[PDB]
Amino acid sequence: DTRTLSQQYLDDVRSGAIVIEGDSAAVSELILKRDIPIPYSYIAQLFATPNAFGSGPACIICHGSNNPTHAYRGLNLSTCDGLRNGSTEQPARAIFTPGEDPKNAIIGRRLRANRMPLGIAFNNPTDSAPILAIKEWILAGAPNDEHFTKEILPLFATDNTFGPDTPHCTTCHFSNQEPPSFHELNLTTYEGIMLGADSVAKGVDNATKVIIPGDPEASKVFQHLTEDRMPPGIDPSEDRDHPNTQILFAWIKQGAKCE
Amino acid sequence: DTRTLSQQYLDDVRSGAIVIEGDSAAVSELILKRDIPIPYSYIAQLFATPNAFGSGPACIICHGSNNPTHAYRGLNLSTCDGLRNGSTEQPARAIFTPGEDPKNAIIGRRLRANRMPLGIAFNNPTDSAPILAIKEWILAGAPNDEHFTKEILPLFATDNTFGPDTPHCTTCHFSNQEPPSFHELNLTTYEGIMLGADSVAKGVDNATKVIIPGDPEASKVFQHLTEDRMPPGIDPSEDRDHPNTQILFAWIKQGAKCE
Amino acid sequence: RTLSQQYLDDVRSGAIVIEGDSAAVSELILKRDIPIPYSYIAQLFATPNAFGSGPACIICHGSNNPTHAYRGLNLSTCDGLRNGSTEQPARAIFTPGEDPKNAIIGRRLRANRMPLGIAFNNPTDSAPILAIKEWILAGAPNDEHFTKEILPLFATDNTFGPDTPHCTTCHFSNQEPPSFHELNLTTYEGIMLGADSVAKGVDNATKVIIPGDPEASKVFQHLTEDRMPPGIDPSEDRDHPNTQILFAWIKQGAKCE
Ligand code: HEC
Ligand code: HEC
Ligand code: HEC
Ligand code: HEC
Ligand code: HEC
Ligand code: HEC
Ligand SMILES: [Cu+2]
Repeated sequence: DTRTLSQQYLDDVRSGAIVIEGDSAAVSELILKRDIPIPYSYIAQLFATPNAFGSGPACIICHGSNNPTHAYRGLNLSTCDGLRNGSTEQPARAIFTPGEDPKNAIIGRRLRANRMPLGIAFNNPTDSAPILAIKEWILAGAPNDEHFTKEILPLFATDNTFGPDTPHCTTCHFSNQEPPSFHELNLTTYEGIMLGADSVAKGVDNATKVIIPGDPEASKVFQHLTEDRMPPGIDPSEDRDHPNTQILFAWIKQGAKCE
Repeated sequence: DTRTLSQQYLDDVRSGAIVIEGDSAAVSELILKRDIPIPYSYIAQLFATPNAFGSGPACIICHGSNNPTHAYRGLNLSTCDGLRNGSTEQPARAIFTPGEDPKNAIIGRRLRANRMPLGIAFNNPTDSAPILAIKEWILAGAPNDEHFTKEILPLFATDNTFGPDTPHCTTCHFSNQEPPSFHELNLTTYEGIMLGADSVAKGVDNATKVIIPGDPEASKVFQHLTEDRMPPGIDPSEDRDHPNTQILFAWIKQGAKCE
Repeated sequence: RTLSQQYLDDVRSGAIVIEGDSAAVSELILKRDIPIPYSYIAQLFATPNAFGSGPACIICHGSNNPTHAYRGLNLSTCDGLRNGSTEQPARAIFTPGEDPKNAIIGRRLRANRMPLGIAFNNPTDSAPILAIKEWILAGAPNDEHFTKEILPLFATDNTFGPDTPHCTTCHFSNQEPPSFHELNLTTYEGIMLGADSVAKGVDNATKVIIPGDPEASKVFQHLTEDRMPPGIDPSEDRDHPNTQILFAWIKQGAKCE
């Protein structure tokens, strides 16, 4: 306001306006809430340092060029224009959009979204028959037909469908009750699937839909089935809301500026 | 005098001159004792990296500019001259002096000194009424009068004085013997407060004076009451003598050179 | 085929195998020979705990000036790395394009000083060590002098430092447990046979004594070389991913790109 950070701070401690709820309160209340500008120099350091978002190798080792024989997906995370360009190998695509919330863009999911069924190792195929079966079903408008009930619905209910020694989805997702069904997602019936997640904990018409008929690419189910969290092999129990993840998101929302 | 580092090393393992007590033996005995020059590049990396002096966000996020609307206190820790300039927002002040021991300068206190009462959260006011009373009392020459006995002395003995759900000072500071009273500081009486800390182990007057009559700014009591340890929210039990802190001090003592 | 293409082909083949937390590095970075950029390597020597607990390498090895850097060794620059130690006795710490596993840089990162746990403030030139060095120089014979004066050094407590166990505590047979690296130091034949004799053939065994040459002898190396950074705890991972990436870079030519 022409007001200094210090002044807003001193006013905020009087007010009681700052609330400390968790280990990441410094980041949450003083950095994100105050919209402090994030320098690209810090962002560069995140992609270059190991364990920057949770245990594993530095992103730039495997994604350090727009050459597809030196870097996976022709994705260059080591430069500001590279980040903005995204994957250059066909099918080429951006991994976020400057100025927009990246939480559910490709970069957001790769940092925060555990592959399903939870715990499955990255060396299991993401193009397997069951996955492609679901992809096609979603494409066909995700109908509730004979075919679905017979050939698709049991994929969520059978052990070892997407890899050896893996539990059926409905082990963890079988009701809309807060525990024991995670995210209150119920994958036992057609209706449970199209209802989506968190319908009890949030609005029933603010429920997180997991199937988007006509669109496999935007379907949380298909995304979770096909996207390995980064860096590859990162354990599921690693914090999905790492402060560096949040500082990264802030930088993107601020324009992904090379300044 | 004229020996190489290696030569002094080989001499000292023979002498028994090198002594090992803690994980930081490498640092204390081989780096600090030999005044190995610290490169600014390393120092820069310390303020730019999360957890560099203990758990928390990187300094340069909150202190990355001399613009007080982009950086707390207009303090720029991200450049060498920025470090040398210190806080630029009024009241502007240096946080250290090149060539001088920074242990008890503002930079040293912010890294090593836990705010009191120990454990208190940073969203409590540092200018509250009790703090101003104590400050006033110190300004007036810290007399042992009626006002002190009635209005100041009990501030060290009452729960929740400096914030909600905080223990009274005399919980941990009530005698001059090493356990159970921390740093042998006794705040139950006037004489104990003016005697200070560390009176048995180094003193009784090689003791750390904690009240400097006439000068609240230099008084450890007032400092510990008003200064939050950095980064904000850092847990008190985090090492106060982190090797990176010591390396930082070394760099400052060596002239704070920009290479 | 591209990296992505070799990857997707490899997951279908069953070609990728996962054994440890460090699976990503071994199978996706080392096995596909992704080029390692010097900029990353630089950051390794400049960051504390990069290869395991301890100060950043460049603090102690940050110049070719021996009053500013141990051994006049500069790890902070690419030409510095290739140069190695400049203080007499000057020597390179690796050779570009060759596996550095057993070069000086490799031993200082992976080889715990022996006997395991001995502190770095113990002399690496003590009488027992010179005795062993001399015995190796003389061709490592199995004579009277060896049996009476050398062999017992490996079976006696507090030989190489105060409160240190006899070597044969951990090295007395050729099986993975209980004898580490299948090394048997109780007999002449055991010492000359070496390590890894079961896991490799008996004629692919890793020799730990190289007669005539102490500098190249694994026994003498372990007795005299402190793992870096000084004071690093022995139980620290000897196969740190950063160590492996470093080795990859060196093998790739140690390019200043
Ligand atoms: C080598 C072990 C890698 C490390 C280190 C990182 N990633 Fe990764 N990434 C890797 C693979 C094998 C793949 C899949 C390639 C394929 O063709 O299927 C990916 C993919 C991504 C993507 C998606 C790109 C797209 O166009 O959809 C992203 C956004 C991504 N990786 C990000 C990322 C991050 C943030 C990393 C550091 C935490 C990281 N990668 C490291 C292999 C490796
Ligand atoms: C227990 C080991 C589970 C198995 C088996 C499956 N899922 Fe899962 N899922 C689980 C948890 C703990 C979470 C929360 C997110 C996290 O990583 O902790 C999830 C989340 C999902 C979601 C997203 C819900 C949302 O609100 O966005 C989806 C769409 C999902 N899971 C789908 C899914 C599928 C298709 C499964 C069979 C392959 C499956 N889950 C199994 C725990 C577990
Ligand atoms: C945001 C979460 C911050 C982080 C990261 C760091 N600091 Fe900080 N600092 C922050 C605030 C809100 C304040 C108080 C402002 C006020 O008006 O009271 C401070 C204060 C300091 C100071 C004191 C400057 C002075 O003039 O007295 C110093 C020297 C300081 N901080 C240093 C510092 C260090 C070393 C950090 C990394 C360990 C660090 N800061 C991070 C907020 C935040
Ligand atoms: C127990 C939770 C404590 C409470 C209550 C108070 N203090 Fe404390 N103090 C405590 C410890 C463990 C230490 C050592 C430093 C550290 O953080 O580990 C201290 C130190 C001080 C000092 C410094 C003495 C010195 O040698 O510099 C002072 C001046 C001090 N404490 C003052 C103080 C005040 C004013 C308190 C009530 C508001 C108070 N302490 C409470 C532990 C505890
Ligand atoms: C100070 C605590 C040091 C740290 C940090 C690192 N090293 Fe070190 N190094 C140190 C000493 C005292 C010595 C012995 C010198 C002598 O005269 O005996 C060494 C030696 C080495 C060597 C050997 C060079 C040679 O000519 O044989 C190497 C290759 C080495 N150190 C590497 C190294 C690495 C990789 C480090 C970071 C993990 C590192 N050193 C840090 C002191 C210190
Ligand atoms: C138990 C505390 C041990 C004592 C006593 C000795 N060694 Fe050791 N050794 C031990 C381990 C766990 C290992 C694995 C590698 C590592 O650095 O941790 C080793 C290895 C060796 C080797 C290397 C063989 C190879 O790499 O192929 C040698 C040559 C060796 N040890 C020799 C040795 C000597 C001379 C000892 C007495 C001074 C000694 N060892 C004692 C565990 C233990
Ligand atoms: Cu305004």
